Amino acid sequence: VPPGLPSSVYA
Amino acid sequence: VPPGLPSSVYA
Amino acid sequence: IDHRLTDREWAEEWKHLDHLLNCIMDMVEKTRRSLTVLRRCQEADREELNYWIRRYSDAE
Amino acid sequence: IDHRLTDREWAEEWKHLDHLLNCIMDMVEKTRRSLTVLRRCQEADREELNYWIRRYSDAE
Repeated sequence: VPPGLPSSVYA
Repeated sequence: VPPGLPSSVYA
Repeated sequence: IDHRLTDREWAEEWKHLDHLLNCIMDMVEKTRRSLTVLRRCQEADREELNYWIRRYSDAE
Repeated sequence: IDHRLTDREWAEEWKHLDHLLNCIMDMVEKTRRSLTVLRRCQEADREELNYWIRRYSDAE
């Protein structure tokens, strides 16, 4: 999967 | 201390 | 790096966007209410200013 | 009931308002970027569709 998706934003 | 101030919002 | 997401991955991405936006609203809304109280504080300051001005002018 | 803040307390509230507002900026901005990547996923799905249309019509 690529690096910067909406998930990955933690929160 | 008045409840609900700007602090008190956590984050 | 494969940009071909899968149905499950797609739904994740979408629902995660939803969540991000909801957090933002929640932060803004809590912030908003917060100012309701901050203002009552500012106002308390005025009452006190007014208080002293009154207290000062009542004793010549 | 007593809404008169001290100087220290005021500074904290202003400072925290600022922090909240920055947390908001930060989520939004990260979200902005994220969409940039999400779009690449959308567009990649389209390149894949073209591949299949092509593939189909070149065996027709």
